[PDB]
Amino acid sequence: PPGPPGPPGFDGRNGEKGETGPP
Amino acid sequence: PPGPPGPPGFDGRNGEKG
Amino acid sequence: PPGPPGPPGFDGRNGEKGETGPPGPPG
Repeated sequence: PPGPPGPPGFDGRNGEKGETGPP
Repeated sequence: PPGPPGPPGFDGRNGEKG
Repeated sequence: PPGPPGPPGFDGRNGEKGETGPPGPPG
């Protein structure tokens, strides 16, 4: 019989800080 | 037979606005 | 017997870099 579903994937890394605004 | 694939992870959260 | 579990799910992609902030107030 078919087995059960595989383990869930991991979520991706959070994107990196937005860049500073200019003066 | 081996089961179906695990579900995909979610894409990462976006970066905070500057 | 009923089969073993499936393969690991794929991982999500990296998140996008955030928005550049706006320019500062005049001096």
